[PDB]
Amino acid sequence: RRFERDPTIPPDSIKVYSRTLFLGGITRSVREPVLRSMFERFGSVQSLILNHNYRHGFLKMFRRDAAEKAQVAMENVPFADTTIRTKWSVGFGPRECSDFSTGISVIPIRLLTDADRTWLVTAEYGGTGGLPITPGIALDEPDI
Repeated sequence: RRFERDPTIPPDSIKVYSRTLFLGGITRSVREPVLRSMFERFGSVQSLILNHNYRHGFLKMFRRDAAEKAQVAMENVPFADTTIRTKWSVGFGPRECSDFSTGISVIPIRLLTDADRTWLVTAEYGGTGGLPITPGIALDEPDI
C-alpha cells in the first residue's frame, strides 16, 4: 500500500492518486463483459459500472499502477460504432484540488469531510492502512 512520505506536498495537505477511470464514448455496442476483459489485461478490476443513458462508465482498479497502464493503453480505442476514451476520474475529495490529466489530488486536510476522513482510514484498498491522516503523505484513493 502507498503510504509515502512525499516532500512535494505542501503543509497540512495529503496527496491522493485516483484508482478510478472515466470511460467515454460508451454506446450500447460496448458491454460490461468486453470492457472487463479489456481492462483485466492491465490488472485486477475492482469495479466496473456502465451507464449507457449517459454514454459513459467508471472502472476502478485495485492498484493505481494498473490503472495508469490501462489509461495509457485505452485512451482512444476504436470499437464498433464508437471510440472508447479512457481518462482519469477524480471521485474523492474536492475536485478543485485535482489534476484531471493524471488523476492526482493535493488536498488540504482541513477540507476533508468526516466521511472522507473515515474512508481514508478504514479502506481495504488505498487510504492509510489504519494510520491517522497526517500531512506530507501520499496515498491511493480509498475504497468508500
